[PDB]
Amino acid sequence: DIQMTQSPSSLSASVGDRVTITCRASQSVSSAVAWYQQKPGKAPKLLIYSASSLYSGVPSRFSGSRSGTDFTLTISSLQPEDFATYYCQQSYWVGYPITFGQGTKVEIKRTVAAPSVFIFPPSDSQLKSGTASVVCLLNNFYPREAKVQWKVDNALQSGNSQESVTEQDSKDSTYSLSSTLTLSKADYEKHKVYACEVTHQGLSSPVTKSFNRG
Amino acid sequence: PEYIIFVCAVILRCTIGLGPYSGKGSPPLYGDFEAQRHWMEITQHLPLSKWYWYDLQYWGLDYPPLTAFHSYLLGLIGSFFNPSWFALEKSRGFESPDNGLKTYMRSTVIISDILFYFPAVIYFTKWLGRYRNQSPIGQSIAASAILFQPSLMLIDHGHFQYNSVMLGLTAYAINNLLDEYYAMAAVCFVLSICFKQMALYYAPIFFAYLLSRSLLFPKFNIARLTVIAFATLATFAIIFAPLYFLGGGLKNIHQCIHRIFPFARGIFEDKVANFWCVTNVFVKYKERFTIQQLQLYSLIATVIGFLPAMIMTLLHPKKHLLPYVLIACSMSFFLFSFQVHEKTILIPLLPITLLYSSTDWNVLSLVSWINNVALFTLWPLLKKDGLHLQYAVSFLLSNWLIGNFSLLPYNVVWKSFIIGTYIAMGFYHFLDQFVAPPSKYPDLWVLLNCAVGFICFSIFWLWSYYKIFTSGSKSMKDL
Amino acid sequence: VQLVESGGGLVQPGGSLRLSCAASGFNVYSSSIHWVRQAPGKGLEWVASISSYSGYTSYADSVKGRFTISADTSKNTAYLQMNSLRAEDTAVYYCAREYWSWYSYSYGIDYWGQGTLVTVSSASTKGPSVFPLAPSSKSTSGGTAALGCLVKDYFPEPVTVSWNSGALTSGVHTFPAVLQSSGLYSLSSVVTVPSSSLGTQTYICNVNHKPSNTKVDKKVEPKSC
Ligand SMILES: CC(C)=CCC/C(C)=C/CC/C(C)=C\CC/C(C)=C\CC[C@H](C)CCOP(=O)(O)O[C@@H]1O[C@H](CO)[C@@H](O)[C@H](O)[C@H]1O
Repeated sequence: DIQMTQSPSSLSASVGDRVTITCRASQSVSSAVAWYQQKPGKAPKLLIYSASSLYSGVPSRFSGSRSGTDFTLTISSLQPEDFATYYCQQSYWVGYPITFGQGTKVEIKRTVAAPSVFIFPPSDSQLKSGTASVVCLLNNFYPREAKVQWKVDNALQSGNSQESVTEQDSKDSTYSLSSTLTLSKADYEKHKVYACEVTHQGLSSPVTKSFNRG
Repeated sequence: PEYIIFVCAVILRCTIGLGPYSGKGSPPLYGDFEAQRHWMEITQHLPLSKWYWYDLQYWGLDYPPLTAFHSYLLGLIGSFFNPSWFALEKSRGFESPDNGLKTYMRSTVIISDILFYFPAVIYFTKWLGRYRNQSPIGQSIAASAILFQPSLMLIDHGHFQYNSVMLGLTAYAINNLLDEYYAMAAVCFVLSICFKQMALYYAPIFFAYLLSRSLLFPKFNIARLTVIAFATLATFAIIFAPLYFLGGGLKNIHQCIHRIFPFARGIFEDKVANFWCVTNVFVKYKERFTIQQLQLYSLIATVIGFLPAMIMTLLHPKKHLLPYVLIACSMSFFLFSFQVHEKTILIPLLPITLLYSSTDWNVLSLVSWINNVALFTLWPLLKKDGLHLQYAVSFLLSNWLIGNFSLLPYNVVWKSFIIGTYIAMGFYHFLDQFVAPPSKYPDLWVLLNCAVGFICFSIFWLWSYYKIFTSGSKSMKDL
Repeated sequence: VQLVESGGGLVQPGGSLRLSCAASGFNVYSSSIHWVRQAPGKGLEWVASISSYSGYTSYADSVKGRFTISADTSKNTAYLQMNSLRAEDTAVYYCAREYWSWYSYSYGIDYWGQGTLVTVSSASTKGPSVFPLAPSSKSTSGGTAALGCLVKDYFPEPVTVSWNSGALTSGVHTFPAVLQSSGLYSLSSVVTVPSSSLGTQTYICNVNHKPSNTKVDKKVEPKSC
């Protein structure tokens, strides 16, 4: 019916660079598409409306355009204070529902780094709680794209693991990550060896980190 | 001596005003009859600053104030006759078995007609005949043909709209124009607007015509300019003051304005003998362009349409030219505007039917042809409104009593065309009554109608521009 | 020139709410209110709207019936009534203005409400449980010594944690809380030190939940092997 496909999922570019985001429409029956910026926590702020008009109160490094059904936004001199998430938003006419993009996050481009890995088993305190929850950490890497797999007593577990990342740091601008895995007390006791295997772009050879129980 | 028409017309009107009100047996959200009843209901129970805000999803008020005031008066009277009919929030969907309140509404329509439509056209024909010194029998016939215009008679009675009022008001405007009472002509106009905004179609005429006549035509007169500026602005003020003063103020003025001219919605969702409804089926505008491009192209089209008529009016204001140029502008508006519905054709049918008074044979032939066509292009609405029969009843009657059994122009080209279209109309009336659509796209016959009407109206408007340019020969004006 | 929201808090599934949005110095009968919600960690998503001149509510295909928008220009107010509140409807909600004009010429969504939180859940306010992320007993001495502490099974949000009560604020990390399947939450405080320095410095993390008014502290140390 109505929607927009925002491409690409995610770019990175350092200061001074010039970059462009695309927004493929579905049916080009209206030319009212706005481009919004959202910092984390706050509420989005209008940047471009009517597909080409720069809003009054925004630096002019931004420039929009329409290409048939393939709306386009460009930033010429990307400043460091311009990193946020950008949203394409279409509205057909008065009484017709509107629809937003799927999200585009600019971020800083920099050198690769290596994810320092660690691992922590459950502690006796938790061994009183009722369940075990192993965790392993990755730290200070780049690019943000990485993945890990639990391997317990020479297996490949799935479904019972949760991962979390923080936002890119301000000073050194890299990421960390944690992956925990929950088991029942007797469940964890059923197995002896435990490991998690890290794979990452910056990682030349995917590493493993393991321990037997105790 | 001749008042026989004055009564047989009314008999005819009331005999038609027995059919089905629009939207009969329409449970959720009824037809137009319910809209009129509901406006009359809510106008007599809410303060003036709450007529436009009350329920904007259920037939909220839509026309300029005069409709509100008139409906308020009629509501007062109906309440006097019976208040149980106008039960606020309760009589929402009144359907009496004994046909209560239906005869009442029909009587209201009839009285409004008699007051504001009959005398105008009658006196106008009187004026023309008097000036051209014709047989009284001729003038009687020239009025009895008019008053039996089938389309309007059908759409007022049964389908229940008060088009008659605004029509007659613009008729009074034209009359006052003829007798040079310009300061009163402007006021009759501004009255006709405030009853239905749809009568803005003639503003591009009256603007230029009054301008040229008063300001420019005989001399560079000035006095009458401030006269008419006084009068029109006075009309607007005295008709809008109850809103601003006795109501929420400028908030209510803005709400009223934006409620008269709502924003456009959808693209080409209604089948009308417009220009786009026809060419939409080939070119499929929906994908070619956006909506703002179409709302700009339609505006440019309407302006390009009614511009030459305005220029010629400002250039040669003459009394014997009005019906032509009014048809030019009204048809320019109805042929290219963006959102037009199934009616509005009546609004060109005013300065069309005003032509019966003419002496030429081609013009009378053409006018009868086009009135038949107009009557035709309203058939889908009627069909989906009941009125299985009254359509053909009036169809027959009007053609018979105008002398159609002895008929066509003195030119085989026009003759071939007229007869062909008549076949087409007869033809079409089969392809639906017994034939089913190919089911590949069922609503075709209606699009066939959207089509067959367009050719007729287009050639008609072209012939109107023709008659403008070919005439202006400083003809005797007794034509 | 600044919207405000009101009405937001825990509501059990099957519940109901009515969020209010109050304007400031612009008519609300000429603005076509929208209600844009954002799920946690997801993209924006429109919900309901209005035309402000012809009451043309239009509800997204997920909220047919369960919700109902309304307006009132008597006091520049807009309301969103909610009736079902399934478990996934938890989000942030903003009211948003958008000023059309002639020829369907939009003007974008000028003014956004500051945003209210809405949490749809069915569970009792629960206090946290802490377990120390003990540093590896066989860690590499001198260099990297990463340790921390985990908080688990706490509800609702938010919770704050520090190290040595502000006496340790270098190279620290706070991972966002993940709503685990059981319905509670969890998160963690991590920091690294020189492993030689580890054998010297004392480390105590410090957690405090405002809703339960509960302060906890915990010394972390390598489990004796
Ligand atoms: C000297 C003078 C009098 C100058 C007057 C200048 C005026 C009166 C200008 C008016 C133009 C204006 C202020 C705004 C333009 C309107 C606009 C930007 C969009 C209009 C959108 C609508 C579609 C047109 C107005 O609507 P409207 O004129 O009321 O036409 C009705 O549209 C219905 C659609 O379905 C039909 O059903 C109905 O039959 C028909 O009457």
